[PDB]
Amino acid sequence: MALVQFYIPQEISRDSAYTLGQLGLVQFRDLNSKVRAFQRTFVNEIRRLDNVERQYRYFYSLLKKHDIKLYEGDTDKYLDGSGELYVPPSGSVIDDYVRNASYLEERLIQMEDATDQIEVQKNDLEQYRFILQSGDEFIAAAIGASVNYVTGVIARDKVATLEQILWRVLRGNLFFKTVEIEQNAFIVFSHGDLIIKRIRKIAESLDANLYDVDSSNEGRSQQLAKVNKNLSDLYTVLKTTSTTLESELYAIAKELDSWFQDVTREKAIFEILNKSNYDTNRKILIAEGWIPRDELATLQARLGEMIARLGI
Amino acid sequence: LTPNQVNDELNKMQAFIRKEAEEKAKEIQLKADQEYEIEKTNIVRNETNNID
Amino acid sequence: SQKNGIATLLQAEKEAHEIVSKARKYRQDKLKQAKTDAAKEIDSYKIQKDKELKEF
Amino acid sequence: VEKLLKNNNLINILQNIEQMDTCYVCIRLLQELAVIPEYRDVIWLHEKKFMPTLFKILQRATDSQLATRIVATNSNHLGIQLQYHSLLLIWLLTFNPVFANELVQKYLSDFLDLLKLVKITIKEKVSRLCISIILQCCSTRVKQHKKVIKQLLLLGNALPTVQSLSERKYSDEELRQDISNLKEILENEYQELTSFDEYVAELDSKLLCWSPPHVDNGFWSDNIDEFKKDNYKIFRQLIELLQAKVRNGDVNAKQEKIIIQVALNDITHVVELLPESIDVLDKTGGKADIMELLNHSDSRVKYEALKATQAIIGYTFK
Repeated sequence: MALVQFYIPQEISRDSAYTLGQLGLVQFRDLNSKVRAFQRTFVNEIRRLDNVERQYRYFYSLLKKHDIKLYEGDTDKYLDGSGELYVPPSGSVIDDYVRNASYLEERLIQMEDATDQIEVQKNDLEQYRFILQSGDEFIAAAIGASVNYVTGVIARDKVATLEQILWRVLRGNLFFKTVEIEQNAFIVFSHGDLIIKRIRKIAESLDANLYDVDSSNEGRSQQLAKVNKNLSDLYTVLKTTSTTLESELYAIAKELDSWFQDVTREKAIFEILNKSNYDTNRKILIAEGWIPRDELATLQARLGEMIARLGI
Repeated sequence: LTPNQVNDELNKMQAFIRKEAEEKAKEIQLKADQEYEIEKTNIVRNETNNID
Repeated sequence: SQKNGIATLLQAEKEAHEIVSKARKYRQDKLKQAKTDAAKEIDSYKIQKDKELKEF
Repeated sequence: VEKLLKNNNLINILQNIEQMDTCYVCIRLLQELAVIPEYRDVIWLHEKKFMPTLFKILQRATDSQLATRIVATNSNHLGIQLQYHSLLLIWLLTFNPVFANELVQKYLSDFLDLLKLVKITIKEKVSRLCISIILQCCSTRVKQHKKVIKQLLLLGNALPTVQSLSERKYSDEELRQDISNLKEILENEYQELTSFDEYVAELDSKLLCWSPPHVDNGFWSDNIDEFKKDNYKIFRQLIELLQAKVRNGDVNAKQEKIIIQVALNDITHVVELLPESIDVLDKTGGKADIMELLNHSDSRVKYEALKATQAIIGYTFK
């Protein structure tokens, strides 16, 4: 049958024993935190407890990102339908369960950072596509650096008004101001090539994206052809990421839950054993008993008010 | 449970305790035989080369 | 026989420790012997060399 | 002893796994003999007769659960002894330097199994033995000790598995010692190879594999500078190799699959560090290759490929 483990103080030893008794538990022997090697204090268990809290953390990290809600379910027994299936009758193999969860956390962090890097780059280039298009076409000089244009997006035509007054007072009428309503507002100021920095200060201070060229893909002539090919690479690269995100969501949502319930039982196993010194001077008794295999289920369901179990 | 049953549990437990301690002590002294020979081999080789 | 048995088990773990320690002392000694019997092993090979000089 | 090993009736009696009683005693008879030095040499001669069976006993343990009290090779008192005795027999031949080099090289596939036992067991009789034997073979005194570690580590992925095992530890001092000692030795030997020798050596052989110091951020930062003499000739060699293997001989073909995932990783690290490497990808045509891997079958191909493209993209347009 399965070896079973109990812990208490010696105050309710008798009241616990009686109740243990009634569930067909056999060969109940009271022991101490020393005699069985597993149930002996080690620094090793203080680390092991930490490895389980790192798994717990990981579950939260993963659950947030996938957009799959918080899981509570809280089993450690085989009586329950999901408790039996998602928590194995055999004891813990700590090295393994950590090793499954560690890798996935790592692969997940790399993916997520990359997804974020792709998403901002794509949304900006698709936006400045149109802008550069307008400003170049408005030509035969703005495929070079002969005339200066300042393309830019602004989200208030009101603040643009304020900039026209400023520009005019201190920088004269060297601006030609054109505007189109976009999906933002496309503003354009057009200027000399030796006052370039002076207009920029003003633009910066009221917050606009007035740059002389708003994309860095430039390197084919005209600029817009490179920008369009880069944006074809961007668009599919986010998609591919999503496909990867999905594959990982299908494999591990159920698994996540099954680890979560496992871990509950492992936090319990280290406390039982006495995981550290605090635990020792709080629960001086650790007891031994044998529970038949079918019965093993109703036993871990039982949790007294101080008693927690591990079965093998 | 009762005095026959707790003593039957005792007999089993010390049987495992004692056995495990015997195996653990056996592996330490078995490695001891070996470590004596490898170390003796190395020390002897270095010196025989100086002598030679 | 409950608290007579607990006493036997606390003792058994102490004994388990001691059995292991006895082997742990033996291991350390066997290492010291390796150096001494290797030192004795070299003054028997130095006369094996001297033998074949005198023979020559 | 030498004669009995060669003779059929006795060796057959060890071979039987259909009667536990004969096999248990037999492994211990031999093992009691291996303890005595002279006998190891004779025993080693007959090695390819009992040795796969001793691994088979551990293999059955791995593949079966550890909650059975019915006499077997599991959790059961018999089981704990049975693995122990097979493991002591191995541990005994591995103490000879010569025998240890040979063992890793012949039994290589079986040798890795030892990592599996250390893990699945709760029992310190088994765990200690497994780690000790591996230590014995990686030792300085073993002939061509650099090779045995290199092959275990690179192919068999010894270093990640050891790291993970380090967390689990139980009683008996020599056990904690053996893990700590192993961790250290594996880490040191791989690392001490030059970063430039390592990359170049893979590049020529047309066999590329991951290992932890290989993918290290430091290794890459020193190595960027080295590649330049032709507008990053090493990097370019890598791009050309990757380009060839996708087209020729396909992708998601076993051999071809290894080189790819490694290459896409290796270029990602370079690409990120310095943005002058962006030009060599566009020039060669290798940029086009990366895009096709995105939709190519397997998690690793698309994964590695997505990470490779996203890096190139970032420097194209920030």
